[PDB]
Formats: sequence, structure tokens, C-alpha cells
Amino acid sequence: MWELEKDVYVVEVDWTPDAPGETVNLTCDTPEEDDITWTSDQRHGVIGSGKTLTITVKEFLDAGQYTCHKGGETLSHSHLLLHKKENGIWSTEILKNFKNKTFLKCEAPNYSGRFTCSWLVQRNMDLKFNIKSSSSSPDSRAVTCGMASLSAEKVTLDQRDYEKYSVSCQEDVTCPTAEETLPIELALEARQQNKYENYSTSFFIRDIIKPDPPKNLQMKPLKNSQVEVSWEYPDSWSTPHSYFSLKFFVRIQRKGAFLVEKTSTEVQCNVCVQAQDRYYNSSCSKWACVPCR
Amino acid sequence: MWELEKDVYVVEVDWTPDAPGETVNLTCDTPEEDDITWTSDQRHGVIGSGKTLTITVKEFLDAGQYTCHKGGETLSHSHLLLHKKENGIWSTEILKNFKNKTFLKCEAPNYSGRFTCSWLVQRNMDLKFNIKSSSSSPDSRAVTCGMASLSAEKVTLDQRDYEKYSVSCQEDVTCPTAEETLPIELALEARQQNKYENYSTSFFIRDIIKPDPPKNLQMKPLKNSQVEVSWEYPDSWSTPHSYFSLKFFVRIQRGCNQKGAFLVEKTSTEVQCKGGNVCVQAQDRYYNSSCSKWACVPCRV
Ligand SMILES: *[C@@H]1O[C@H](CO)[C@@H](O[C@@H]2O[C@H](CO)[C@@H](O[C@@H]3O[C@H](CO[C@H]4O[C@H](CO[C@H]5O[C@H](CO)[C@@H](O)[C@H](O)[C@@H]5O)[C@@H](O)[C@H](O[C@H]5O[C@H](CO)[C@@H](O)[C@H](O)[C@@H]5O)[C@@H]4O)[C@@H](O)[C@H](O[C@H]4O[C@H](CO)[C@@H](O)[C@H](O)[C@@H]4O)[C@@H]3O)[C@H](O)[C@H]2NC(C)=O)[C@H](O)[C@H]1NC(C)=O
Ligand SMILES: *[C@@H]1O[C@H](CO)[C@@H](O[C@@H]2O[C@H](CO)[C@@H](O[C@@H]3O[C@H](CO[C@H]4O[C@H](CO)[C@@H](O)[C@H](O[C@H]5O[C@H](CO)[C@@H](O)[C@H](O)[C@@H]5O)[C@@H]4O)[C@@H](O)[C@H](O[C@H]4O[C@H](CO)[C@@H](O)[C@H](O)[C@@H]4O)[C@@H]3O)[C@H](O)[C@H]2NC(C)=O)[C@H](O)[C@H]1NC(C)=O
Repeated sequence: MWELEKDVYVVEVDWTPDAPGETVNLTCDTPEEDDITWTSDQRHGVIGSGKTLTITVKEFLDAGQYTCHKGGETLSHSHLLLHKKENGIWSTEILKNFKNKTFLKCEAPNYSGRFTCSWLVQRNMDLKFNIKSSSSSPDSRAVTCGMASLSAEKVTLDQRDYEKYSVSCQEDVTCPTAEETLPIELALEARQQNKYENYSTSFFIRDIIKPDPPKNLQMKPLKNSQVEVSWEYPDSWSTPHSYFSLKFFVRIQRKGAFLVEKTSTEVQCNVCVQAQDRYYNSSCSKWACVPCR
Repeated sequence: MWELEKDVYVVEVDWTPDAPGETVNLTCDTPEEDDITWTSDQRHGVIGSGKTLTITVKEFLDAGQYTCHKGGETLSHSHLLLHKKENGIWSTEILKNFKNKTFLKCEAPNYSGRFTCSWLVQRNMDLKFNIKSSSSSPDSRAVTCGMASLSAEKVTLDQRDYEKYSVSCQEDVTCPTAEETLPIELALEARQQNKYENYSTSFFIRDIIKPDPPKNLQMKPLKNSQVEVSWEYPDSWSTPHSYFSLKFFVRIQRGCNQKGAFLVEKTSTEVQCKGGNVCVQAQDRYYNSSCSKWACVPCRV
């Protein structure tokens, strides 16, 4: 057993059919010692007595809020969370894994340090999330995450849909030109009723880069059918643009798209264009399209 | 009065004609209390007695090394330095100021944190220097300076020459990309015989930048008299070169000397000279800091 927060405890449990439950002692935080009574928010009536209650916790009915009582007045109360372990494996039932069997998908528009992570949920009901820096050493990269939000978009995998969640985070210390020598190691804590699970990931910001679409994609004709198309870097992108250079791909929407490093080209013809980091093969941006007219 | 180092004290003195000198008590660092006598390395014979010597210090003869004695044997000794103050202003007589009336001139070849400061001296005799971080707060910029060295070069100002000194320094904490939020505050301690003075300066490394000359300035002709000249960034310059960009100036030889040079951001150009020298200097693309020394080659093919 281990403490998640004040008077909230997590109990690791083996979920095999004939598993021996964990015996856990829960003492009351009070000076009195007589007439002490215990109750549960799952079971009806008195389920124990004495300042310290000793119980065998295997099923979820053994979880919930345990309250002390003496002489009709309430005292302290402790909460028990369950962490399932089946076949030696920690349960992964709150989250729905992506096609690649991973759970967390993060993406960043620039090297500033800001990024967002998102996840899927199997059933959006009675959920509680909490994200933080896994490693807490001095030579670790400190991260300050925001609050998790339910997304309007519903992902469709197999032939089934799933609600998506998302959270924004910012990296504490940065020196933009420098190379990242160790990754950002994250850990997601998930609660659902009295079930506890947690998911971890490590990554470098460079691998999660996804620029924003190019702005002001304008047109100007020249001669019969030939036309020059121009645009400009997005406002979100890192500066200076001489350092965070970009390579753009140009396709024609009625793969086979051709790369152009300048911010304009002439071609005969929808005209769609996406962006990518010039020097690193990171994720490309969303397409910015305009009619070939 | 205040202690500079073990048994070396500094005495601030008002140098007006009729100023009352500061009376300072000097006790001996010894357990004995009898038969105690004092001497000076300036005055002849015994100049005092008693465990504690009380004197009025106004002129420089009142300075120097004061030694204790008992029965012909030497005891401890303390050294006194004077800081002159005239019309409320602290004296600046050991160093010779540059044309711009400043005393310290520093220059750095890159944003690494390394840089050097130099000064002139009025009389190169019996000198002792020491440079350090003036502010000693947590949010100050810590700097580790070296030892002052006599330079071979002798500057000539007006119609008179002066010996030059220089010292190299490195900033404790650095992050090439980092923004400068507070300046480097330095302080030079200068000693000359029994005279004490000190000079202070504040600056951002960006303002003292002076790049090294561009390397490998090659030529290759093309057409009549026309020829393309190419080069590359100096090895000393900060990396990556994509971030620490430069602006180059190109002149034709028959801080920044900006009279008939034309700017070129690329590392090569084509130009007509048909003989002579082609000189080129460098500068930071984004900041108007000091330019580098010229790199010249003959316009020959
Ligand atoms: C560049 O050059 C300038 C010019 O030389 C130089 O400037 C000076 O810097 C030095 C060192 O930083 C300063 O010296 C310090 O002065 C401190 C203050 O001293 C005064 O106040 C004392 C008050 O004592 C009373 O009040 C307290 C209240 O708390 C009480 O307890 C006491 O009992 C007492 O009642 C006073 O006593 C003292 O008097 C002495 O000095 C005067 C002359 O100033 C003299 O006339 C007296 O006879 C007597 O000798 C003075 O008036 C002082 O506290 C400090 O010393 C302590 O702290 C150090 C910390 O390291 C301890 O090691 C040490 O043991 C003491 O506890 C120190 O002496 C000096 O005042 C500056 N002068 C000026 C004009 O600014 C710069 O530093 C140079 N720059 C660089 C980078 O080198
Ligand atoms: C993701 O999910 C996993 C799975 O739940 C989390 O894993 C566990 O993390 C916790 C917290 O980091 C670990 O707990 C600690 O355990 C150590 C060591 O305890 C062991 O050795 C002791 C030797 O003296 C022994 O006494 C302990 O015995 C008790 O526990 C066992 C069960 O392990 C039980 O059977 C006994 O009856 C006892 O009750 C145990 O064998 C312990 O020293 C730690 O104590 C410190 O922290 C507590 C909490 O504040 C504090 O009160 C103490 O004073 C002390 O400062 C702490 O309890 C646990 O071991 C991990 N388990 C596994 C399998 O890895 C993981 O943390 C999650 N990740 C994230 C990022 O949250």
C-alpha cells in the first residue's frame, strides 16, 4: 500500500482467481482509543471496530471511503484505491490504446518547450486524471502541466468510436539552440471510481514536432496556365526563421508532391501545401489549400 | 580603515590642503605587552612605542610597512595604503584614460563568455593588480578572471607613449542562446607603491564583441577583370553558424571603418578590381557591434 494524497491510499492487488489478498492495517488519526467504530461507503452498517482495522482487500467492495466513529461523532476517514495486477501485468482498462498499441500521443508546434498530450478513454464516466514529472532529480527536465480537458472530437478506431482527452504542458528550462541530451519522461495517473492505473512515456521534443499550416497562400498568374504560388511561415513557428528553417511539400488536389525550400514556386495546374523541418524528418503540418483558379 | 588582506589595511584620506587626518590605532598581533617598539620602512629609526601605536595619517610618509620590535627581534608587521579623495572625488592617477576618457576597454571574439580587458598605466613601476566580480549577490553574474600581464605593445597617444596591460576572463554560467538580463559588473583594484585606487565598469558581452578576421579568402577569375571572391567564417566564432549569423563588408584596397565598403551577407561575391587589394571585414548580422580586423588579398589572376 502507498499514499497518493492525504488520506487517500492505493492498494496493489493480484486479480487471479485464487490469489491471496493483501492484508492492510488502517489506523485512525485521533487520540481516543475506546468505543471506536468503522464503516464503509460500500457495505451497510458497521464492518469493524478498534482504532486499527485489519482487513483483506481483494475485490472492489473492499474499497471506498472508510469512516471512523465514536459516540455518534465522526472522526477521520481513509480512502482505498485498487491497482489491478493480472498475470503479473498491470491492468490497462481505463485507456484505449492507439493503432501502435501506445496510449499517449503528444505533439508540439515549435521548440519553445510547450506541447500537448492526448489520450483515449474506453468509457467516459467518473474519471480523474493527473499528470506530472515522473523523475524528480536535479538533472531532470522539469515540466509544468495544465488541466485535462474532454475533447469534442471522437476518434473512430476499428468500427468503434472513442472520446479523447487532452492537456497542455510547458517545459521549465530551455536554451533553444542546444541539443536535448535526455528525454522528457512523463507519467499519467488515472482514477475511475476506485480503480487506479498509470501510464508512462519518454520522448524528445524534436520527435513530436508538428508545425502549423502556412499562412497567406496567395496567387498571381503569369502566362497561359502557368502560375506562381506564394505563402509565409506560420506565426506559431520558432524564431529566427533563418535557424528553424523549413522544407515545404506541394501537391495538387484534383506521395506525388514535390519539395520546395523557397516560400514560392511556379507550376501549371486545388493546390495543397504542407510544411516540415528542413533539417529533421519530423511530422509534417496540416495542409493549406487554395483553388487553382 | 579596512583590511585588504592579512596585515594590509586601506585608509581613506581627504587630500585637501587643510584636512584633518584620520587617527587610526594599530595594535600588535602578539601576546607580549612590554618592551614593544615600532619602525617604518619610510622613516629612519624608532617612530613609536607601546603595544598600540596611534598616528594621524595624511601624507604618504605616514604609509608603508609598520613593524613591531622587542629587544632587537622583529614581531608582526602591517602595511597601510592610502586612497586619495580631493574635492569629493576619488583619485585616478595610476591609470591613463583612453581618448574617450574611459580607463578600461574590453573586447570578446564570441559569445562564449570569454573576454579580455586592457588598461594603460601612467608609470610602470611597483604595480600590483587584481580584478574580480564587483557585486557578490546571488543574482549577480559570477566571473573568474586570470592574472594581469605586461603587454609587449606600447600605445602612443597624443605625442607620448604608455605601457598597456591586459587580462582574460571567463563568465561562470553560460547558455549560448540565453538572453542577457543583467550586465557584467567588474571592479579593478590597482596598487602602486602605497597608493590605492579602484575602477568599475558594467557592460553586456554583446557590446564588446569583435570577431576574428574571415579565413580562406580565395579568388577565381571569370571574365574580363571580373572575378569572384569567397571565404568562410573564422574558427573562433560561436556555433552554430546558422544562429550566430554575420554581416560582411567588402572594400578595395588600392571599430567599423564604414566609408566605401559594400555589404554582402553571403560568403562570396563577384566584383571588378583589375588589380590592387580586396579587403573584407565581418560584423554580427543583427547587432551593430564592433567589426573585425581586415582580411586582405591581392586582386590578381
Ligand atoms: C573601492 O574603494 C572604496 C574606497 O576605499 C572601497 O570602500 C569601502 O569598502 C569597505 C569594505 O567594503 C568599507 O569598510 C567597511 O565598513 C563597514 C562600516 O563601517 C562603519 O560603520 C561602523 C559602525 O559600527 C557601529 O554601528 C554598528 C551597528 O550595527 C554597531 O554594531 C557597532 O558597534 C558600531 O557602533 C563604524 O564602527 C566604522 O568605523 C570605523 O571606520 C571608520 C572609517 O569608515 C573610522 O573612522 C573608525 O575609527 C572605525 O575604524 C565605520 O564608520 C564595516 O562594518 C565593515 O567591517 C565589518 O564587516 C566585515 C565584513 O567582511 C568584517 O570582516 C569586519 O570584521 C567588520 O565586522 C568594513 O570595515 C568602507 O566603509 C567603504 N568605504 C566607502 C567610503 O564606501 C570599496 O570597497 C572598493 N571596492 C572594492 C571592490 O574593493
Ligand atoms: C505507478 O503505479 C505503481 C504501482 O502501484 C506505483 O508503484 C509503487 O510506488 C510506491 C511509491 O513510490 C512504492 O512505495 C514505497 O515503498 C517503499 C518500499 O517499501 C518496501 O520496503 C519496506 C522495507 O522496510 C517495507 O516496509 C514495505 O512494506 C509495506 O509495503 C508492502 C507492499 O509493498 C506491504 O505488504 C507491507 O505490509 C508494508 O505495508 C515495502 O515492502 C517505501 O519505503 C516507501 O515509503 C515511503 O513513502 C511513504 C509514502 O509517503 C511514506 O509514508 C514513508 O514514510 C516513506 O517515506 C513507499 O511506501 C511502491 O513500492 C511501488 N510499487 C511497485 C510495485 O513499484 C508507482 O509509484 C506509480 N507511478 C507514479 C509516478 O506514481
